Amino acid sequence: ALRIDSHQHFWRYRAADYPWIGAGMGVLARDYLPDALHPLMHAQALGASIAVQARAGRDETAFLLELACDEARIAAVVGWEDLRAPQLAERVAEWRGTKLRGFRHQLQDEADVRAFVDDADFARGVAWLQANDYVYDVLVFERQLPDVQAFCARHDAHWLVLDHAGKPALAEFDRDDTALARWRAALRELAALPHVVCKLSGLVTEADWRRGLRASDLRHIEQCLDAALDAFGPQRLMFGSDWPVCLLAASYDEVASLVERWAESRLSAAERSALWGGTAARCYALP
Ligand SMILES: [Zn+2]
Ligand SMILES: [Zn+2]
Ligand SMILES: [Zn+2]
Ligand SMILES: [Zn+2]
Repeated sequence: ALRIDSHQHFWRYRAADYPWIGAGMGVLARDYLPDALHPLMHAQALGASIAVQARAGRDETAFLLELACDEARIAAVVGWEDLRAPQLAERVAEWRGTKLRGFRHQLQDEADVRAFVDDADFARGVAWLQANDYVYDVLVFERQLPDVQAFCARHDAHWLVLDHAGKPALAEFDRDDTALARWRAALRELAALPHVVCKLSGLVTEADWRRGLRASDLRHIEQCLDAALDAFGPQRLMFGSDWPVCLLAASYDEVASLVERWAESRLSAAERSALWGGTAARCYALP
């Protein structure tokens, strides 16, 4: 039974190359490389991780695959390509033989997510990915979930992974008594598709981390974990740390422990084994 952190990032920091790292995120404005990640996974008895593109550009893919090439603690890479380019097939061929297992576009930052995913060229690209057993990670804000519903139903030839449980507006749960229900309804609509699975990661950072995580935030996160479990089922949940991004809000140990405590309560031993690497292993085709 593999134990896998299914979602983390690496980078040599350069401000202009990571526009999403902005004011007040000083902790991220430095290098994070596999050597810093190792002890963190060691403490959680995690054996290997999956490195996910942290910026747009083929060079990010090159970078991650270089880090990964001969490092056993990196089991796969989720890269970046322009999926709308007709040259997509020839460019991906450059990564043949490698640990590349999937792709991700930062849909959340698009101005018209729905127009973007429904685009005929992008659609053609995602269809090619699926025809070739590449996973596609879906990264959207909670409000954008209905915008990708038709896109996820359409692309059903291979696994789609919903990143960060679709980012519930955790900071709003006490101001907005519709926030949890709205997201749960959309989550359920996606989870009804058998080829879509869910990453349980990136939750601490949807809370109001600038003020500091509080006990109420942890309770809301458990409500989201419970809703994810109900909608997806225990065999379609995948742990990820979202390190180093999670450091805005919590330590790696804190991120794993809150999932661990929740899992000991809700899941059987075999289901925990799925959560902690079994599901990532089968969906990303890990050895
Ligand atoms: Zn070790
Ligand atoms: Zn190599
Ligand atoms: Zn296939
Ligand atoms: Zn991430």
